[PDB]
Amino acid sequence: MNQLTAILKQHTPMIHFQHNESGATLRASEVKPLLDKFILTKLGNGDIREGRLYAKKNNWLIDNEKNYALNYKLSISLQKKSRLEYLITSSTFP
RNA sequence: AUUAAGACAUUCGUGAGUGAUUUAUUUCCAUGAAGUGGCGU
Repeated sequence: MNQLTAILKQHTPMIHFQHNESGATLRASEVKPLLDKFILTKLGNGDIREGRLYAKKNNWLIDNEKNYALNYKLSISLQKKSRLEYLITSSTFP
């Protein structure tokens, strides 16, 4: 397999700084670095150094020398562009 | 007066004709617009 497709459900409203665009959704520049660390941690059974050695062994690293990055491409897109906008404050008001 | 005297190795003649500094090469790789509440006990 070359492509992985997943459908995400939202439980809490994300605080997004680029809400102006109608296609504003979860940013992959945030997901990918955390997912890379999560997978390397899981590959090494809770240790990121063993997990990097595992990824280094099976040629899964973009660079074998200095980064945790894994060689995959991540894209997050909206299917239906209808969204709910929330005002989140720490003060009650009518 | 003597196998002697006279006689430009010279005339004409394009280093010229054909020819792509071109072919191959991702300005790309890594990166959280995030962190924290405080006081009125």
